[PDB]
Amino acid sequence: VDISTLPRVKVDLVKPPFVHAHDQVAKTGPRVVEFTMTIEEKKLVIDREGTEIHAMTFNGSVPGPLMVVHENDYVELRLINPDTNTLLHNIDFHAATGALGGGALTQVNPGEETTLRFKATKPGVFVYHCAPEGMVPWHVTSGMNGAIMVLPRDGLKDEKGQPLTYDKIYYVGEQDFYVPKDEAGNYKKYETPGEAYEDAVKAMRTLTPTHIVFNGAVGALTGDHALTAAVGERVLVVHSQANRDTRPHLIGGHGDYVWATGKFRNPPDLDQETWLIPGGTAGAAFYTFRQPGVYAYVNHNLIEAFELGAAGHFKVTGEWNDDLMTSVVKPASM
Amino acid sequence: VDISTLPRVKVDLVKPPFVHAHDQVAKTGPRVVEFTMTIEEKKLVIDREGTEIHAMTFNGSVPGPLMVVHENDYVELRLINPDTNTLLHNIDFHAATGALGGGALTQVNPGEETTLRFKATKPGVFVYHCAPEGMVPWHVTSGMNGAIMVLPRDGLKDEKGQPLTYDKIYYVGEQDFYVPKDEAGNYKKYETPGEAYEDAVKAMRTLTPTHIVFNGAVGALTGDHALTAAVGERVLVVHSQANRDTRPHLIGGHGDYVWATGKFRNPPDLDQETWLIPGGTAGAAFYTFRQPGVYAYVNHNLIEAFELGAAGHFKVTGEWNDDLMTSVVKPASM
Amino acid sequence: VDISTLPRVKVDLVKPPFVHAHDQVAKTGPRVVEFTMTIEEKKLVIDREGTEIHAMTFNGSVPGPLMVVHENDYVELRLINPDTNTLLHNIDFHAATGALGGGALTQVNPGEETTLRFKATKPGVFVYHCAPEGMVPWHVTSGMNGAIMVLPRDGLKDEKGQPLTYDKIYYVGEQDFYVPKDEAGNYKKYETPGEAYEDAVKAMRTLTPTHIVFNGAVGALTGDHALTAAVGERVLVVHSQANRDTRPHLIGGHGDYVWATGKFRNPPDLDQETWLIPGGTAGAAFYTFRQPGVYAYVNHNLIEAFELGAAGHFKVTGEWNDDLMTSVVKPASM
Ligand SMILES: [Cu+2]
Ligand SMILES: [Cu+2]
Ligand SMILES: [Cu+2]
Ligand SMILES: [Cu+2]
Ligand SMILES: [Cu+2]
Ligand SMILES: [Cu+2]
Repeated sequence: VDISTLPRVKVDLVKPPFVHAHDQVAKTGPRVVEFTMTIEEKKLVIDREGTEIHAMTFNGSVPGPLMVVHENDYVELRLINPDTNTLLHNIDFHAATGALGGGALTQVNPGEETTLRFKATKPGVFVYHCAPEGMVPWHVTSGMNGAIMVLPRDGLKDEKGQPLTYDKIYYVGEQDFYVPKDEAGNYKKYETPGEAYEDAVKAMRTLTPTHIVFNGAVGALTGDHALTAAVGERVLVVHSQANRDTRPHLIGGHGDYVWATGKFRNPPDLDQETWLIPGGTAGAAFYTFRQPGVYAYVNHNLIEAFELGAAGHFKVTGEWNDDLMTSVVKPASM
Repeated sequence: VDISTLPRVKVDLVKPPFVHAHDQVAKTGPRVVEFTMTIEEKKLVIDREGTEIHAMTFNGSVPGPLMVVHENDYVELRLINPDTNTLLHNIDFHAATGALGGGALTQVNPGEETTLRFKATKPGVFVYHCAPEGMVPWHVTSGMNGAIMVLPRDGLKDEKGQPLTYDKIYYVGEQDFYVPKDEAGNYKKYETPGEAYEDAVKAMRTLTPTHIVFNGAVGALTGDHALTAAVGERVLVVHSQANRDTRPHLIGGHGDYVWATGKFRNPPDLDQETWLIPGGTAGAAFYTFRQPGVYAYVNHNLIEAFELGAAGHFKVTGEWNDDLMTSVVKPASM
Repeated sequence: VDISTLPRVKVDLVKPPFVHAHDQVAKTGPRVVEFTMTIEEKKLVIDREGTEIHAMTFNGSVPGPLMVVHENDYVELRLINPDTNTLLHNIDFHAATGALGGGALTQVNPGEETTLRFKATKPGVFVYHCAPEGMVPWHVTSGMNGAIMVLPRDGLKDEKGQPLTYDKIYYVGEQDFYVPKDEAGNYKKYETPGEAYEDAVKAMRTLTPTHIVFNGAVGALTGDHALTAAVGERVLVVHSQANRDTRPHLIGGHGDYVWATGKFRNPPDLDQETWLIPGGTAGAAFYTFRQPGVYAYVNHNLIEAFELGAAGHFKVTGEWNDDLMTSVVKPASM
């Protein structure tokens, strides 16, 4: 059909791990969904030690925000590169078909903008990331990636084809950083993004991240920023990793229904303890909480989680179920 | 129902790779299954060179023993930390719901014990491991992990929903160790577990294991301890990795039915050469032997297998099938 | 039945990424398919810098050629080790049952040959590789691996059991190399394969490839050797990795139907952005091109792709579809 005849809806994006307001089941016919993202290069402190990198962001955050549309909507993205930035950027949507995901059509120097439209023909959660020719892993591993969820028009379904409706959704972007080191192993600092390049490449080529974080920093999803839920609530956790494999796990829970590689035409895997999200992929896990208290949500390479940063928390409110679990004899000396 | 009205059965655990006696199809209604594990910190020699680490074990073995119950049984574990040990330990069951898998309820100092009960609500093979707050990867990568199998009450089923019955079951626990090195690359020794900590963390943070072994040591599942079978026997191999991805493969065989991420409500993948078990997961492969002789069972990163230790053997007895394979012309010079 | 009564067909293999002529749906009954491979040890230049390794090849190429048969055909391979070579070699087919995949029956010194027959009882794409006892990862990571496709006799099927017919097929073999370094980090050279051994083992034991390439070298599948297709063509890309995990991704496309672990009795995963092929496995992705232009086909660890070599291109001819994607506002300063 003629795209100009479709409804347009403008979305203002929100900061991860929260997600902009949407409807699981499409209440309108196909639409052009308009999004705007402003690229921001900024200093970010990524650990408790104060280590500070030059981050390359969509909309100021690592990860970039979660976009949400329905299958066969059109995504229309205005991408702005303000003149306060120093580098060339673009955007590649794994949800899109053609022109390197959009990257070939969206190359913006500082002081430029562009508008891309694509049809979201396949349902699922998908990575998007910057990918400037010759510079691709540097931008992605500087934080310049996020995700897009393309919901089926009739919402999510279980392995039997019956509805799965979430009460809450969170987006966990997992970021591998490669902070270059001096000779004894200390992390380095730079005034601008551009004198860092060869040593960034050298650091990346070790294939050994120095930091692996959720929402841009060690401990970002803890304390006053812990994820929350109530006993009995159905929660969808979308998880992306644009460059490197991860293996999410909810400590004390499960993934009741998981699309590990993120594509909703496939039946979900049931009852997962842990699931492999390959680098370059978004996945999604659905869980109904059954117990209150603190949960850790981790990459279950536990070194990556508890030493390098890939760990967050849920604080869950509600009633304790002694049938599911109980201390029979509390720790004591006999 | 009232748990006190259920039958109780006590199980004495056996050493991996063997598995305690059980029934595939449940011959009773739901039960409380009582298990006892005694934590043992001990020196273990892990390679042919004589490299010796301070291992942290459940029941004296790396991995800890395989527990077997049925879906909707209750697992009641008495966990004992004798005063001959030096560290704080606990236990986290990926099969369980709530309180960090049990870890929040089972913190035992040396000289203490505790009893935990949980309902095994989801069928599958699952990791369990120690997880003391602040110290988690150190304990797991010191060997303090095992697995639990929660069988469906009506046993295993194929991709069509028909019964799959095994004749033999083995449990292969795969362990990544991170032995710290001096400056030239030699492995270090320690008198106690506790002066090793910072260098253990430094060694872990390389994300490069020094050793990756089955059943606690290089070559443990070979020679007089090779796994065995007969042509025509149906064998289930449960394989866990509590911290790091693996990719099991039976050299000269297949996984006829594989639950790579271990959860029996999902149909198995058929005819696998190799399967990815993500770190933090147990998986299970079912194979009917069709040829006699030696098989290697490996992590098919062949460096991890043949250089770092992740390789064992089967010795299979029976008749050779020349229809399946034959040497037409034996190696010779013409 | 009596094998001597079956038809025999001789196949002359072709160089990857091309595939020898075959039929998707079997036009004959089961056959003995005769293949001949000549081992060649040779110097190969693997990067733009001129780094040169002693490669160990089947039929002169890295990867070795793709063999194609149908389920329940017999593969009869004449393996020749000319006296111009220096090492012992053999072959292990993950498609085969017994004798370590054939490796136990095919050990050929220089100046020897052998003929192996096996029944291809399981449909799928499978790795084959050399595996001489005591030396296995050295040979595999020197390039001595390829793949075999065992088609169902009635061809490929979708998730609903309907036919999937490809117009073109390519075989992408992905190779992790571990070039040893001097003390500052320079790559080394050797006159013969055999003085390299301990340092090859040391380099492998880092688990950090120095190079990860498609078709044997950085940029091999680009320029005049880019893969090609037309808009509307159905393409099967078979991808193997004999030693190490990979995560293929078609930049600007998808895997419409993917057998990530390569076994055709399983329904394919639909609409994949990226898929995990575990080390020791072959996988296959089916895609119908919908847009023209350049695509990159990568391992989506983008460091592995764009820094270490795991990237190739498609050049696709045809009409552009502005409904699927369009630049609304080309990059400009306002
Ligand atoms: Cu960028
Ligand atoms: Cu990408
Ligand atoms: Cu412990
Ligand atoms: Cu865990
Ligand atoms: Cu060889
Ligand atoms: Cu193999």
